[PDB]
Amino acid sequence: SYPIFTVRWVAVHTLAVPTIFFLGAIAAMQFIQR
Amino acid sequence: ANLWERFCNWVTSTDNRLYVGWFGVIMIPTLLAATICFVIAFIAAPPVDIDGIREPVSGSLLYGNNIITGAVVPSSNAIGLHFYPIWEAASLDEWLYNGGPYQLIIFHFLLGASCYMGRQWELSYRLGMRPWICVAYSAPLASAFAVFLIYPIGQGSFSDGMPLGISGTFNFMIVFQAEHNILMHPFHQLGVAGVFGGALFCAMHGSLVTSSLIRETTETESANYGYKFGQEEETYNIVAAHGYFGRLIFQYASFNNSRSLHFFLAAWPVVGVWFAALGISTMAFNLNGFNFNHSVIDAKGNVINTWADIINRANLGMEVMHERNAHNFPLDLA
Amino acid sequence: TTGERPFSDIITSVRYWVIHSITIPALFIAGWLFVSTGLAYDVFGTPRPDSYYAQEQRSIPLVTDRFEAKQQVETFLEQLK
Amino acid sequence: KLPEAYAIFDPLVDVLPVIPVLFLALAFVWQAAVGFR
Amino acid sequence: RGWFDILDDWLKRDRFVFVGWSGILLFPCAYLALGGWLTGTTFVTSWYTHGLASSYLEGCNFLTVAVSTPANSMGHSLLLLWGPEAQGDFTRWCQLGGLWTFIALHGAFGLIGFMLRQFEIARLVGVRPYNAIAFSAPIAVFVSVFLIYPLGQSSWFFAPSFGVAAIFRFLLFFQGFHNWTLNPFHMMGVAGVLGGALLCAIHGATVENTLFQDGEGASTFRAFNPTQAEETYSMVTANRFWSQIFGIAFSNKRWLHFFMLFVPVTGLWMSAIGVVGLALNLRSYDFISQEIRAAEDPEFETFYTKNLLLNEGIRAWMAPQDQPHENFVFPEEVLPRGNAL
Amino acid sequence: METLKITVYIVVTFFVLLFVFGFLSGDPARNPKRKDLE
Amino acid sequence: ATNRDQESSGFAWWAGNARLINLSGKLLGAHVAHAGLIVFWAGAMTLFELAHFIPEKPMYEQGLILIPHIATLGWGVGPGGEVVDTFPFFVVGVVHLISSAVLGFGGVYHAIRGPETLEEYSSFFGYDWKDKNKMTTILGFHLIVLGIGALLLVAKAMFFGGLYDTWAPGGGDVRVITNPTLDPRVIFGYLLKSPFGGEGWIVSVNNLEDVVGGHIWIGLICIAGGIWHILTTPFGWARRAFIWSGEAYLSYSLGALSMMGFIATCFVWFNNTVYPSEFYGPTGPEASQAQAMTFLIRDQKLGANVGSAQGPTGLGKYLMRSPTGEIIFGGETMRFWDFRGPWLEPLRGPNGLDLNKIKNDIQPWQERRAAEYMTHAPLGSLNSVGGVATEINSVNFVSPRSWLATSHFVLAFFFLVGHLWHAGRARAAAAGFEKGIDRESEPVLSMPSLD
Amino acid sequence: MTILFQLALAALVILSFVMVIGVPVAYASPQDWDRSKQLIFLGSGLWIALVLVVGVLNFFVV
Amino acid sequence: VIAQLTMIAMIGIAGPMIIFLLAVRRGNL
Ligand code: CLA
Ligand code: CLA
Ligand code: CLA
Ligand code: CLA
Ligand SMILES: CC1=C(/C=C/C(C)=C/C=C/C(C)=C/C=C/C=C(C)/C=C/C=C(C)/C=C/C2=C(C)CCCC2(C)C)C(C)(C)CCC1
Ligand SMILES: CC1=C(/C=C/C(C)=C/C=C/C(C)=C/C=C/C=C(C)/C=C/C=C(C)/C=C/C2=C(C)CCCC2(C)C)C(C)(C)CCC1
Ligand SMILES: CC1=C(/C=C/C(C)=C/C=C/C(C)=C/C=C/C=C(C)/C=C/C=C(C)/C=C/C2=C(C)CCCC2(C)C)C(C)(C)CCC1
Ligand SMILES: CC1=C(/C=C/C(C)=C/C=C/C(C)=C/C=C/C=C(C)/C=C/C=C(C)/C=C/C2=C(C)CCCC2(C)C)C(C)(C)CCC1
Ligand SMILES: CCCCCCCCCCCCO[C@@H]1O[C@H](CO)[C@@H](O[C@H]2O[C@H](CO)[C@@H](O)[C@H](O)[C@H]2O)[C@H](O)[C@H]1O
Ligand SMILES: CCCCCCCCCCCCO[C@@H]1O[C@H](CO)[C@@H](O[C@H]2O[C@H](CO)[C@@H](O)[C@H](O)[C@H]2O)[C@H](O)[C@H]1O
Ligand code: OEX
Ligand SMILES: [Cl-]
Repeated sequence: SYPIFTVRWVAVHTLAVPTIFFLGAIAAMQFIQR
Repeated sequence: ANLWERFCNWVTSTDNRLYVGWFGVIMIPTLLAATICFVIAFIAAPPVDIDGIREPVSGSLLYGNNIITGAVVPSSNAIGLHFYPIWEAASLDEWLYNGGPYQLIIFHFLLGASCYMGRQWELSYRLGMRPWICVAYSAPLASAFAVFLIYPIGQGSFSDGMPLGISGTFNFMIVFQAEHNILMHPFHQLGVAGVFGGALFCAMHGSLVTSSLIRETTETESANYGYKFGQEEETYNIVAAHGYFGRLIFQYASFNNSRSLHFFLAAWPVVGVWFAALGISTMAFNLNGFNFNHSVIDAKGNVINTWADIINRANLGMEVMHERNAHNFPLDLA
Repeated sequence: TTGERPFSDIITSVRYWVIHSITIPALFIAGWLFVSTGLAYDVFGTPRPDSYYAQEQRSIPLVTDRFEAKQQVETFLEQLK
Repeated sequence: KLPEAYAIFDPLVDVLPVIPVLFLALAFVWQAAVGFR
Repeated sequence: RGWFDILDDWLKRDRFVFVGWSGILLFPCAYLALGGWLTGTTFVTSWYTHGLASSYLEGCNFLTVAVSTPANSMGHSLLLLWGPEAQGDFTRWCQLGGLWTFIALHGAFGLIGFMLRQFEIARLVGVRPYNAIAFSAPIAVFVSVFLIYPLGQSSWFFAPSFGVAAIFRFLLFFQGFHNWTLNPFHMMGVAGVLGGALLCAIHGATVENTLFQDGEGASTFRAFNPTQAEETYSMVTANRFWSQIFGIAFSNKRWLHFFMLFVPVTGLWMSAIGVVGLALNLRSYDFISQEIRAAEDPEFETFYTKNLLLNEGIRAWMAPQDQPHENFVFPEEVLPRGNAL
Repeated sequence: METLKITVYIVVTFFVLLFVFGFLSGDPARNPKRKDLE
Repeated sequence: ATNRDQESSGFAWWAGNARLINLSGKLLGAHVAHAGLIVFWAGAMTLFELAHFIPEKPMYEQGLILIPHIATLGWGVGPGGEVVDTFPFFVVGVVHLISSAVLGFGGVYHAIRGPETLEEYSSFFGYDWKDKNKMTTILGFHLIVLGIGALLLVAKAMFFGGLYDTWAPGGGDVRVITNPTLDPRVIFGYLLKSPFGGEGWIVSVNNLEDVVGGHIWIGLICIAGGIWHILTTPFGWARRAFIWSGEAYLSYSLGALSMMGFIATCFVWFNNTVYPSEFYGPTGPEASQAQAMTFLIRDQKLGANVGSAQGPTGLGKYLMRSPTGEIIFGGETMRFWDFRGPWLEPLRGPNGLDLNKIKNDIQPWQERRAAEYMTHAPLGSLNSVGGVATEINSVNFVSPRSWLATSHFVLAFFFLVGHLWHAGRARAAAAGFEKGIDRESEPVLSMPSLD
Repeated sequence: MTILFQLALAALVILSFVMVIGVPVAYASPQDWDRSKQLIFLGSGLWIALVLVVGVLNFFVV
Repeated sequence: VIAQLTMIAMIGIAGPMIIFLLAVRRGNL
């Protein structure tokens, strides 16, 4: 009754995918020592 | 009715061109005194020894100032937080040398503006209104208190209160940045969000209502004539405005409810400015902006500068130069 | 409405979470490894803590020539032995 | 420091002062559970 | 009904996120500017352009990360990835500050995109385009500060860097070097922003406190219907209240809302004019009469002369690290300082 | 100065008293609706 | 579920506690549970502080605010404020924490299990807000409780070890108060002092005899008043002056607490008697003065005649006159000459700082104390980098005086705002237009035009 | 004696956790209020008891 | 440093757990 892959879907993921990847990175960075 | 009853009825009358009221009974003379003293001082007051080091600063027009440079100059550091009314001076000449006008003006003004807030409550009550306009006004008022009273209390001297002048205001700001790194303080940042945001939403609301004005006029007349004072019908189509803005971003980012929307318009700048006031009022007790000076260090231990460290260099310039003859010992502790 | 499924529906559906209880951690871990493997440094040319200066140097490797800037940076990096 | 006997509870002690804050958050969990009616 | 018209059909579908013809410009440029800022602040240094760490990767926080401007030696190079400086090398490009011009330019075109969006949607919905018109002030500010100002100066280096603390530095630089607070165009800007904030506050509060009782709830938000014909608050009561409180009051709603557009938009436009002046160092730095008097008379002091001393401190103490390409060495003995400090 | 001080003290006391007695003079009742608030 | 949605209660979820106004049982629950929260934080925070406590470091170097309160009461400390036994701190913490379980138990019970209204259950515990008699009675009970509390302070001070006295002869020490000040001229004398510089209103209280006597007075006053309000009902003029409703009472109390918060801010910022600097760190004035002292000492050691040393401005570099002639420290600290402290007072003579005493009588402990206080001035960043805003990272320090003053200014402010909110609303609700203007009876429409 | 102390204190903490979750759940539960009420009485008595025991044993381990 | 996180996990879940248990048992939320 509803579509899955829409313009909205694309927009959402172009933001959400990098955001989660980036947050993984920044998380890792918290354990970097000089 | 007896004389006092009549008097009360007049004071609290809803028919006076300007509402008086009981708060107004205090407001009117204090604001008049503050105003008169301020105008006379701004035009004609002699130089004032703001920092208590016999180094008088000229604030008035007749003594070499223009509109931009002129000021009523804060009272002497020698006075500190002591109460210095006219009758504490040996003479008007002493009084003027020591910055008496400043204290008279800011005290009468702070009282008067407080009563202004109260008066907003009072008239709202007499007119059968809801009461919280005065709560909105509490934000600019709190700010005024912050820079004229609280910061002086915390630092121990009205000589550190904001000057009553344009350039003097800028002086207060720069020294404040030197001594508190206010730009890196989250309450000042919230204040900036408050006034930038207030401006944004002001423009936004203005433009959205103006965009959806219902056609009531011809092209050779002002659209404003399409609204008549006291008409019961709303003058713009909020469904059309919402259709627009909801499509500009997405639908659930936009307000369909005018009450909700206007409440937002009130709350954002008011809360932001509340935090600006609290920022000044707490840096008053030297809880300062974030300090990330030399926070980043390499493997050997070399300092790697960030933009915070550049900020620090600028602040250092301000610190070492301000009040250049007032400090005798290495730490500026107030 | 505009034809898409309500987010309330989606994020509270079981299937959504079957998908994303895999895809969100996977992405998170990918970014994590992007840092922990050191790849980030090399993709973006960012100094590691021991690569801002050679051991006895105290002069910033500031780029000063527009058109041979690339070579200047390369030289600066070689200068870390 | 706590008396030696209680030292084993040091982590717990480090966490206790924040508990009041949790109550505030709990009020919201609860409201979400009744749909903010 | 050929391909152009079919495309127009699809572009203008009433979906969750409206696209439009303007979307073709807007979404890629806005996405690349936001993404560039996040990429840069997360991963990218400013060692080779400023001698600064500027990323989460290097240990900066939200307040101190930035995408920093290129080195002064780059001049006003577009600094394209395929340009003669980076020559296609992504890593060197990042090291040379390519992301700064990347973000500023994609950002500029994104802002064009957004304002076009405002026109397009206004046209499609049947409203007057005053929202776009109002958005001209953000445009003027962005273009004067991020493009015109550095173009007037030696290089992109002296544009604002994209970061919180970086912007704070931009402010302090403008005080120390331009005496920007003294500028009447900035002052008009301030009047417009603070006045805008005031109008926002007072209008919101006034509407909320002259509401008609249109329901039985003590929480009064539900007693409104978007489709209702009636004003939801009393303009007559509002008018009497403010007339008796402040002496004057709006009586015309249309004028009220136009005015709310007018104040902050005009303020921002004026500030823009000032910054265009500062691009050429055409400052409101001094009052000549002040300086003549003060030079001849060592007892003459005003808040204007006080602030110039502050500026002189800022310049001397910040220039060597803020302007590393100049290779400033200011021996201790020449640094301006008051007693003790 | 002493005359000035006495004068101001008398003035301020006058107005302050006006304020206090004013608000004591049945103020809740001075509204357009429900007046019986005692 | 009575009154637990917007439709039935009139109040939205975000104003949900307003649904409690006429449900005395549940409201009792909310209050007792909240008291539980307060007691809980007291105990938990104390235990946290104690676990993080290194006894040979100054308290104020360790971000402590509660242990200083316990120590001021005489518990756990000796001469100079040295920690001699932490166990009392431990007891205060444990006992508060244990008590919060009881309070939380009663609160949860009354809030979701007990009678939702108390009036049908008990005429004693039930109440109507409009019932002036009952309201003044409950007010009376609580006044009696407060008086009892103040008397507990008195009893601690006079019969159970005494208090920490920073002014104690021979150095700060715990001292039993045996001759509290009972003279009303002195006690209320404080109340009639100017709040301005060199006066400081009640904030200026500078000896424990005055503090103790003050609490004796306040205790008797509160008990008497409480009995009074149990036995009487508001007089006519009072009836005509006030709004009589729950929200009105709340607004009055909010105003009161705002005022108290401001007062406390000033208290912790200026006063070093009930906030001993040994425990709380030096005041702002104190640290500035201490810097002046420190360099007077250094330079005089080097051979300087500090009495005759003319500074750059023409004023004394080390010493100058106050506007009334007293000899005071020079430099910016001229603003702080009203400061008084146990380490500085021995240098003070009848005309202020005494040059002979300065030249011959300064002890090493005075140099030490001045150096300590100068270097622990209440200045520091939000992330607790000690010092002026331009200082580099190194010292982890923000004074407890700063924490306490700033926190309570913020709270006092928002409580003033809350007072305006709930007072205005109580007025509007009592008059009956809190929900908006009646369209068919819009008051302004019946008023003559302004012009 | 130390074993007794740490026993009683661990018990106190656990019981505390159990009560923290169980008392509001019970209070707001439709069914089984009688046995629950009994158990709240029991848990309360045992809680008070454990506090008194830990309190006394404190002075024989510190 | 593990026990601190474990503890705050137990306490921090203790809150939502009450709500959940009551919601399941259709209690008087
Ligand atoms: C200190 C903060 C505080 C306190 C003490 C209260 C108290 C109360 N609120 Mg309010 N409320 C608050 C903050 C608070 N609230 C906040 C921040 C919001 C906004 C989110 C609200 C929004 C709100 C609304 C909309 C409503 C209330 C209502 C209530 C009352 C009934 C609650 C109920 O029946 O739910 C039932 C809840 C449950 C069955 C879940 C369990 C709840 C218990 C108390 C958890 C106890 C946990 C604790 C650790 C147990 C320790 C046990 C140990 C001692 C043995 C109660 C007196 C209601 C009311 O007024 O009714 C007349 C109501 O409708 N509140
Ligand atoms: C009277 C209140 C008060 C004061 C003066 C202090 C002071 C202190 N605390 Mg304590 N504490 C408090 C309450 C207070 N705390 C509360 C409520 C808790 C439970 C959360 C704690 C739990 C606690 C722990 C676990 C620790 C401290 C520590 C400290 C010290 C370091 C503080 C710091 O770095 O803050 C950092 C500053 C912030 C986090 C900024 C807070 C700003 C708030 C959020 C703004 C709020 C504004 C307003 C209320 C919002 C209203 C909304 C508006 C729209 C109306 C300092 C002495 C530390 C210490 O050194 O112990 C030895 C430490 O480890 N405190
Ligand atoms: C503090 C405010 C407060 C108030 C006004 C009430 C009032 C009430 N409670 Mg509640 N309750 C409270 C706190 C309060 N309680 C606390 C802290 C707990 C946890 C122990 C409870 C747990 C509780 C239960 C389980 C029940 C009640 C019940 C009642 C009702 C019957 C009272 C009675 O007849 O006792 C008679 C009075 C006495 C036997 C004398 C009491 C002796 C006291 C406790 C000695 C200590 C006094 C001293 C001042 C304490 C200082 C504490 C302070 C330092 C924090 C009454 C409405 C009953 C009810 O609602 O029935 C439907 C009921 O079953 N309460
Ligand atoms: C929690 C504390 C508290 C509260 C809320 C109340 C509340 C009340 N009292 Mg009670 N009272 C109390 C404690 C309290 N009392 C104590 C401890 C005593 C013994 C001293 C009394 C002795 C007492 C008597 C003899 C009477 C009351 C009365 C009243 C009622 C009217 C009071 C009024 O209009 O005040 C408003 C205050 C005024 C109108 C005073 C004049 C206004 C000036 C301008 C105030 C300026 C103060 C200034 C701002 C404060 C700064 C510090 C100052 C020292 C310089 C009201 C219900 C009256 C009543 O109706 O009894 C049945 C009454 O006749 N009380
Ligand atoms: C540049 C470039 C590009 C692009 C890229 C991109 C597009 C990217 C993107 C990226 C992204 C897109 C990213 C993102 C990220 C995100 C993040 C990182 C986030 C974070 C967050 C947070 C942290 C949060 C916070 C908060 C807030 C905000 C509020 C609330 C609260 C809190 C605190 C939670 C290309 C390739 C074309 C080319 C080359 C160059
Ligand atoms: C009503 C309500 C509410 C609220 C509630 C509350 C607020 C509650 C509280 C409660 C409480 C307030 C509780 C408390 C508790 C406590 C406890 C439970 C404790 C315990 C303790 C212990 C167990 C101890 C131990 C120890 C010892 C003894 C020694 C030392 C160490 C230690 C610590 C280990 C809400 C909002 C949610 C909503 C709904 C309604
Ligand atoms: C402990 C102590 C002490 C003492 C203290 C005391 C003895 C206090 C007292 C206090 C007091 C004795 C207070 C009082 C207060 C009062 C008030 C705060 C008032 C208020 C009022 C009002 C608020 C009113 C209002 C109104 C008006 C004005 C008009 C008509 C209407 C009405 C009613 C609304 C001392 C310092 C020695 C030392 C330290 C310790
Ligand atoms: C002392 C003690 C104790 C006690 C404890 C307690 C008392 C606890 C409680 C606890 C609690 C009380 C908890 C709570 C928690 C809560 C939470 C965790 C929440 C969260 C929330 C959130 C996350 C939210 C979210 C949201 C929503 C829901 C909606 C709106 C939006 C938002 C997103 C905001 C014990 C037993 C251990 C024993 C030992 C000692
Ligand atoms: C919804 C939010 C979910 C957030 C989840 C967060 C999970 C956090 C798990 C913490 C695990 C810590 O695990 C941590 O791993 C890193 C490697 O990456 C190790 O770190 C190691 O690598 C770095 C360089 O990358 C060195 O500079 C460091 O000195 C070295 O110890 C730490 O020794 C280890 O402590
Ligand atoms: C330093 C501050 C001074 C503190 C003084 C404290 C005094 C405490 C007792 C106050 C007595 C109040 O007395 C108060 O004044 C006069 C007396 O004719 C009355 O007078 C008023 O009555 C009605 C009330 O509806 C008003 O409409 C009318 O304008 C006016 O005549 C007030 O209704 C009465 O309540
Ligand atoms: O007075 Mn105005 O400014 Ca507050 O710091 Mn110190 O003192 Mn002065 O020096 Mn920096
Ligand atoms: Cl000095």
